[PDB]
Amino acid sequence: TVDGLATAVRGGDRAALPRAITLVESTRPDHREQAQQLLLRLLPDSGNAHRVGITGVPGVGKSTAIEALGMHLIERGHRVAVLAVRMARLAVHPNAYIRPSTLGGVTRATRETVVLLEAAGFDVILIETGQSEVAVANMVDTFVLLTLARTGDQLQGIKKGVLELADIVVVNKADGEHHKEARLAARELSAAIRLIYPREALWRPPVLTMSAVEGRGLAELWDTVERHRQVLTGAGEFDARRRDQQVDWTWQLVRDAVLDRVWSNPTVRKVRSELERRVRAGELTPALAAQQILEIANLTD
Amino acid sequence: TVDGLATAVRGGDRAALPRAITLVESTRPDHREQAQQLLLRLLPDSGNAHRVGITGVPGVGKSTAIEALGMHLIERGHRVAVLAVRMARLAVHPNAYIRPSTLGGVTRATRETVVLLEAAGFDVILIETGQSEVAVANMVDTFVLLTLARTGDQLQGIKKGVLELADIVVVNKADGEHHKEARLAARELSAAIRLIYPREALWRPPVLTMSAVEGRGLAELWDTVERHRQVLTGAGEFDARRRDQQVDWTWQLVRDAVLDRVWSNPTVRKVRSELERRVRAGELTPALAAQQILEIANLTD
Ligand SMILES: Nc1nc2c(ncn2[C@@H]2O[C@H](COP(=O)(O)OP(=O)(O)O)[C@@H](O)[C@H]2O)c(=O)[nH]1
Ligand SMILES: Nc1nc2c(ncn2[C@@H]2O[C@H](COP(=O)(O)OP(=O)(O)O)[C@@H](O)[C@H]2O)c(=O)[nH]1
Repeated sequence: TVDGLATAVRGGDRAALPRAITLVESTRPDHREQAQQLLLRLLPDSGNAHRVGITGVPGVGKSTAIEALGMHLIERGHRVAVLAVRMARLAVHPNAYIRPSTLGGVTRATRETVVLLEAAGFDVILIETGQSEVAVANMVDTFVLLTLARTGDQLQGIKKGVLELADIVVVNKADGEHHKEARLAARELSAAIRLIYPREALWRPPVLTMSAVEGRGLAELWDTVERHRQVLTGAGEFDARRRDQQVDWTWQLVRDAVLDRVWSNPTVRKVRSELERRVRAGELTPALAAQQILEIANLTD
Repeated sequence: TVDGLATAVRGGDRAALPRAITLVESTRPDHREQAQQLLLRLLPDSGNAHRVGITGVPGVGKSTAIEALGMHLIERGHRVAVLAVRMARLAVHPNAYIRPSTLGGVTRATRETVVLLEAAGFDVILIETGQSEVAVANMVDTFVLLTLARTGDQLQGIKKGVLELADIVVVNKADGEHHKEARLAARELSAAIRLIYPREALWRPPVLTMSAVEGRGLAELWDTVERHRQVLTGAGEFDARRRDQQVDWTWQLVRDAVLDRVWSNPTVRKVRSELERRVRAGELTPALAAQQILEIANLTD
């Protein structure tokens, strides 16, 4: 009934999707293996969606923007899924799907859930965010960064480096007392994006203003998301980026499988503090501690 | 004579350093092991130096700045080593040491060379730079980024993300027709550093101007390097950063040892293109290709 579970998802049965999602989220050894066979069957029905990541600090307005962008999209004929690596009026619609979420684990489960959703007819996948930003950037076509409409304080609370992940930057809460400040805060971020992408010819991250609580700027945000994709498609980079993500994910799964044998080893985990204390104190070289970790892992595996 | 090779390096014998460096750079299995024992003996004589990384695009002026900074330091009583991951007038001095350089390999060899040099009495280590910037940032106390004194073009050619590695940013070639442009180019970079470190309280990367060919700005660069260190020491972060680098390096060596069994496997390497082509075409899931890579590695090891 895995062959059966695949025709039901592809045919649009909507009690079968939660179950296939449950199967994909399971890690019991018997489940991963059928989860794999299902994905394999549904994979050629995937890929026909725009995957958008969305990040920014708690309270920047992420879930308010997603709810509104979700409504905007549904009213335009899309079927929208929201995943997390809050929004009630979205969740009511028969054309929306909202599901709540170890980074390797949740990445795997999210990634595999996307294949299911795309096979199931969803054409827009919104994925909301520790090292979780990179993980989501690596599984989406357009990575969106929401920031604060405060001149000199846009990236408050943002891990450094995250700005370079963004295909689009959005100065949110451009309302109330900060209509004019929003514009200046945006122009400040543009200036910086211009220094970080000084001779980019294909896509330099545009910076938008938004008021996700007043529903202002979501349409323009989406117009920009579509534009990102027409630009990348016209240069052959859109499929090229996806194929490169799937190859990097493959090598990452290989990396995780082979390193978890070590990291996950109980003996390695008891002895870890002491070998580290010794390294930090220069009582032991890192090559020698590394060897000891390996010998020990190898004795108890 | 490994116990002998350690008292000769620590005592300041200067034909013994090249030889210990040669021993540390060797990967023949019999050599790594004595290299380790030597490092272990010299490790308590290391740590008494300021390690500075230096990066920027080819032609930005790196090796001209290093030669001049080197002379500045030697005339002030330091013993200076330069490593690379060009400068002849430096290389003549009995208080300078210049040595030319697989990323894991060259990182290991550089890192181990630093211990030797510090044991040998060198108190300033300059390390000049693919993913080589992160590697050097992870092995130094102060990471310096040289950029161009061109308004709107400072980071031309720089991999994105590298700006967030810098403890210090230096607008170089602030001479000739660009004295005033240099000042503005610097103020542009300050504005961006201010957006990326909007509420930093301990150390916000200062941005300096320099003319490394006219010997202008090197002294101020070094004053800033020393200041970086007094600031970090006053907060207990200077040793804390070093100890965290040695622990991360340990886990990296463990990661490299365990993954090279796979990556380095000849059979894995023949079959790689085809498994990738299959992943990129959606003929195969990444979890299933990952498994096939592992089974195959495991059959031929
Ligand atoms: N003034 C203003 N408040 C907003 C805006 N968007 C969200 N908020 C408020 O900020 C708080 C957090 O918003 P939320 O969507 O939950 O942010 P999240 O943590 O990123 O999901 C809520 O009280 C929202 O009403 C906006 O555009 N303007
Ligand atoms: N005008 C000017 N030229 C410089 C400066 N520093 C280096 N150069 C020139 O730029 C070229 C490359 O300098 P170099 O030190 O080799 O750069 P590197 O590739 O980063 O090592 C040489 O012709 C230098 O003379 C400077 O401050 N001003």
